[PDB]
Amino acid sequence: SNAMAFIQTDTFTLRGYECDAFGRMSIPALMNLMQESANRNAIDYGIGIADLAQKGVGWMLMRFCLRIHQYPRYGDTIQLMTYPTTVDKYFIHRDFRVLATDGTLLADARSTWLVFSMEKRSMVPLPDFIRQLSPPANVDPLPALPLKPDFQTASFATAASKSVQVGWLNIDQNQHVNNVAYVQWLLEGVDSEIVQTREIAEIDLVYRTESHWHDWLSVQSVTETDNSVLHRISQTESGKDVLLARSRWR
Amino acid sequence: SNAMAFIQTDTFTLRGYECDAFGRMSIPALMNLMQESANRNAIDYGIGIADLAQKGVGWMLMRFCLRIHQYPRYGDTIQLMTYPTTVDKYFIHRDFRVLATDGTLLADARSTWLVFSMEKRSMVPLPDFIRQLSPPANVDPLPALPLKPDFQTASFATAASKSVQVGWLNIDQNQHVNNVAYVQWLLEGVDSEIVQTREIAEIDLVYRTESHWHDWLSVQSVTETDNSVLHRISQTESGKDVLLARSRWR
Ligand SMILES: [Cl-]
Ligand SMILES: [Cl-]
Repeated sequence: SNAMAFIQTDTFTLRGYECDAFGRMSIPALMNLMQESANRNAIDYGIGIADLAQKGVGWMLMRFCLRIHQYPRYGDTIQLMTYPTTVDKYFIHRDFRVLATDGTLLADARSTWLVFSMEKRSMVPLPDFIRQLSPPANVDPLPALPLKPDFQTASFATAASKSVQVGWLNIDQNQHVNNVAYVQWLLEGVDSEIVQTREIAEIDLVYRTESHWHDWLSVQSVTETDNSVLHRISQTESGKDVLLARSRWR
Repeated sequence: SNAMAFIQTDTFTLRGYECDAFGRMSIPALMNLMQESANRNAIDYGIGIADLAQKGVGWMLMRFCLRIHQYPRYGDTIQLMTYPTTVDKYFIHRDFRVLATDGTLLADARSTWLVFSMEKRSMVPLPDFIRQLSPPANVDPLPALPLKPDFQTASFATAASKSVQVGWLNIDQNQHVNNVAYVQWLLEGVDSEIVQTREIAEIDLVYRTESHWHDWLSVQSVTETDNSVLHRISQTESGKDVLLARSRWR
């Protein structure tokens, strides 16, 4: 009755508002589309958000690393593909590839997801009905994504904090803060000089604590190298980390 | 070589992130799509943003009133149509209609646009090549949109101000603040109680001053009636108005 494995593949024509002040596809727009394609793929596998919710569990995004080889532009048509590559005790690993009409690999992403128990309020082994899934054959998996990158430990002790509040518009239809909201805050926090003169080549994301509607957060960053920046978003009150990241610029 | 008139018509399948915390299509997403369809229509007419820029003039959105008869939801397919209805000395009037697969009119919008001279830095009579355009025959124009609504004059003297800053993400690929950014700020400013218990039936927008990257703005609102709110966004420094609006809720 259902196929054994699924490669989600979607064609999107870029809208004007999906492009930044330079005419390049914005990273939040891309990531939002990636999350949509990943959701459609999960549904085909019977591991969609609703499938999990109805068994009392939910997905959490832990790691996400997006590499932009070449930015598409207004009215370009792009092909977004996504699928699981491997499934282990606690994690599913999901790849994304974005192709130009050209065939050029415009962008790729790797991601790591865990399952949270709604009873236990904590990570649990992936239930059997998720362990059992077959990733698709005949795709070439992107390189491994380190679970705990070294920048996780970096100090932001002297980095100035900028305050932001979780708004209504940042809440998705699953009643959670959209993980893209954090990337938007992080991007707004980047030095004007860098924004005006460089583009992101890669953004590597480590998600820690969940935030809620109305939470106050602090956004920080530190120059790491001539073309890389580290970023931290944390709860202003508790001081708990919500997002840690590295951006590489070119 | 080109047709005499154009009805822009596009079919969009709603993505998850285009829906709010209640699963209803968000107004910013709809308005962004409307602006995209209006841009594609203008290009067919030879009055697109670039067409004007290359003659040293530009469009400004003055009035926009969106009525949502029924909110579409995730994965619904909607049909967005737009066209000019009339052209007069200074203004073009543009209608939008949004249809469900059903045929239901989900939403409509009316809008009024003027032409700004880049030499004069002020509104000018529409150039001949815009005056001459033929709106499409065989469409039923929505009711007239008052140029200067009475709420324009309302006092916000005692309404508390909330401070917001124009960010990089609010700048469009035409290097202007996206007019949707103001609606997002206005929406974030609405009483939590209202957001949690009502939906917008109509939002009526009057655009005044242009803002720029990094401008500080103040967001205010006042209860007008049991199901209506007035909103004001202004430049915190100069105190000049940027947006005045009425929302009706149901
Ligand atoms: Cl590292
Ligand atoms: Cl009025």
